Amino acid sequence: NQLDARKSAVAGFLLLLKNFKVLGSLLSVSQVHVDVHSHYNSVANETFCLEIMDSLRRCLSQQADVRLMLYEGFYDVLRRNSQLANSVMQTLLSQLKQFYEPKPDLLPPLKLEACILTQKISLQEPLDYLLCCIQHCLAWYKNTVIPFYEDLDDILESITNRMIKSELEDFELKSADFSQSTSIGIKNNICAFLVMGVCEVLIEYNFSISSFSKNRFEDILSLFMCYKKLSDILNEKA
Amino acid sequence: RKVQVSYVIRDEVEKYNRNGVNALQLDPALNRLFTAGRDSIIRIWSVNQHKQDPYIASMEHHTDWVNDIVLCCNGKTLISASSDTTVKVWNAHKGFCMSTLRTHKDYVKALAYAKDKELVASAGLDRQIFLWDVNTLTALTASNNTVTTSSLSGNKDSIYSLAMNQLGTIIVSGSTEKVLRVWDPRTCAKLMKLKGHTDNVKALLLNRDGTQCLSGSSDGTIRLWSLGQQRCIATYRVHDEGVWALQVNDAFTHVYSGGRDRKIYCTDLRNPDIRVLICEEKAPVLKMELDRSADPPPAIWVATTKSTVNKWTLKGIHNITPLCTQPDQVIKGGASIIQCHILNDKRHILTKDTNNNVAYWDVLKACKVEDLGKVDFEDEIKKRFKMVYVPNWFSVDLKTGMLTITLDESDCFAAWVSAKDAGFSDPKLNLGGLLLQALLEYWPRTHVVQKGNGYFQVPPHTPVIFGEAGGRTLFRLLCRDSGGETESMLLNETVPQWVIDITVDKNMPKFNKIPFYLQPHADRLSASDMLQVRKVMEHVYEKILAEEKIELLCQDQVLDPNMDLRTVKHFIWKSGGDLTLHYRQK
Repeated sequence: NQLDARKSAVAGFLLLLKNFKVLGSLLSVSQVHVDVHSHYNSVANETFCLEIMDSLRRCLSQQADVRLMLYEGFYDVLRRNSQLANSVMQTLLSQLKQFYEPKPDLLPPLKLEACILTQKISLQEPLDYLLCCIQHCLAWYKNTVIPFYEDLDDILESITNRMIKSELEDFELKSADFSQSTSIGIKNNICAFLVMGVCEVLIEYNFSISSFSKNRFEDILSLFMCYKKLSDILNEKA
Repeated sequence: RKVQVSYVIRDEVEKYNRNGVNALQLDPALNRLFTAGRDSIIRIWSVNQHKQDPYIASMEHHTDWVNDIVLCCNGKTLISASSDTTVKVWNAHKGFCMSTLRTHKDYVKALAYAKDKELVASAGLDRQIFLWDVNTLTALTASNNTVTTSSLSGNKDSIYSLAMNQLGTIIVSGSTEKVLRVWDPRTCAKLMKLKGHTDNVKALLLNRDGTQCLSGSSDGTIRLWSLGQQRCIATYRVHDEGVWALQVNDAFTHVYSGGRDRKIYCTDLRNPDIRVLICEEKAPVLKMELDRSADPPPAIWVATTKSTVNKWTLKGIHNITPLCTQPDQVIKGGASIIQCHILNDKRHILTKDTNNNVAYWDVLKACKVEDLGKVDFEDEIKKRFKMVYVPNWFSVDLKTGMLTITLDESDCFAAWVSAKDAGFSDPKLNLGGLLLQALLEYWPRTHVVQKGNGYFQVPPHTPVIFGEAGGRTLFRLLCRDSGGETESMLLNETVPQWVIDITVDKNMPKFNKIPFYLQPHADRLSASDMLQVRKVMEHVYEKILAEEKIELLCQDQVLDPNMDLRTVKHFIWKSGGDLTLHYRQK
């Protein structure tokens, strides 16, 4: 139950699961271990590995530090264990649904207020880092395991177009407070980093998809201007 | 402890016993006989008279003498005890080892079985008696591998025999204490201390209800005990030497005994006067098994120190000249290697077996070269003598009647031999390093892809055994099985560093150096042990065509130019100081 120790457990499983494709084994006063000569079972190992990933999925509801490790670690895990690729995407897609506005015309594309925890205003969900892990894992998926994925491109394409047509006011951000002491100023600064981080990830995404097509590159420049304009307003005030 | 690497030079299929048989178990449902051989292999035989080839399967997972076996759970499970200090659970229908119990600290010699409770007890030379429930043992899995142990105590010397009753309420132990200790397996409480034997007891029997006990001892007497009265109610002296095997009928009125005198008798318990000499075996009787298909038992199976198992009919006992002269049914047995000689090259071995046949073996290739028939063993050693010296790099043990070669860190890499001197066509070769790479050839961790040492290959079926020096067997596998997922994971934990250095890191062992003195015949020099006399000859020549003008001497004897310094130090030198060589012009 004690916190700050489950963080080490998450780090232990992540490091242990991103490095080893095979995990698991092959007492009281009068209890002894018996050398059972049982062959290695792939099905038993897959169930063992899947159960660990299910335990890691439950940790996506903890502090933002724990979520940060999992987003950074899922890409390594998915490259080591290809059998857990399906588990990662369902785990990642479900988390995106908690913050993605599926309505095809409501702006902004993401609920930036749902990533914020107020009790002191802090950050609860690194949404930009979540999208970065999704984009990299999906890119690895569509180029490695093929020779949800058809829906992940649809969502990322939807986030791409709606973020461009967003008027930079739907995020509640030219300069409302942007202060380092007021609660609303701190929240806006934290929310400013997320939208800039999302723009960077989608800039990376639209570069590879559809190859070197003009339309996607026009969307990168407009995405960059969304990032650059909000970068300028935060730099000049601070 | 230090981990040793050992392997067995054998055939893929050892159909017949290569040593004596310690225990017997008969399956009446399938008409199958189990033999616990001294060659570390349990075999299943069909006792049907029609089958000209009774061989069925070989249960090969032990590494030393198999001392006792019990067939439990209606012939579905076999428990075995062995001199490798382990108790093993087997699938008697398929013939594979399921689990290994490592609770004993010394040789495990006895196995007791209670049919009603499915309770099995194992006792050995560590003075311990452990109780096991077979259903719990058989239910063990990879995750469920923990068992609670209930061990009897009170015995002050090594147990040689063990018995329980049918109902699983009485257990009796025989040892070199010369006394019989009785417990209750349910409560693990001491009951009584029977006394009267004057030597070690190797045979124990009990009736169905566990009120009477039969014991045979090395003193040559059979004693019938009453557990109710805690006294010896009868003593039978029908054997000249120690009694080693006992069998009784279902009515518990006739006892069948055999021992070192090689004679088997049927004695009535009610009156010892009625005694029948069943047969006279060709070897001391180690164990006997009664055929309980009919009452009286039609026949008895007898295991001796020989590799042959015989069945003797018992038709006419109740109807000295022996009753039988030839066994009704005979199970064939192989030959046991009893003599061994390592030749001067430390690569070939001459062996002589119990059939007096002499064979030529290649240790490095782990195979037999040729059969030499019944040629005199000492003469063949002289006819194959060679004036070469190679340091010892392996040891040979014949405990199982087969060739087992052991490799130790102390001297595994002591033998550097040139390729030309060996059969491989000259770069220098280490015999121990090459053998280790061939033994672990299939191990993926040794791949950098090429496989093995690139000169030779041991047979794929070669059993490679990893064990502690004078200890327990860590891991046993065949040579070809190193590539499997289970074996490779187990190899990573058992293979010691001194084997990793050569087979994985591909490091090269040390080169032994022998310093020697050059003095003029009428400046100390240190050289490799493999250096030829020619190299020393030419060095003196440059100091003062080299072959023709210079002759080297040691102990006032001429040195062959092709002979090496290592050979010179061993044979010619005959001194305990640094090798001195004397140079003089031809």
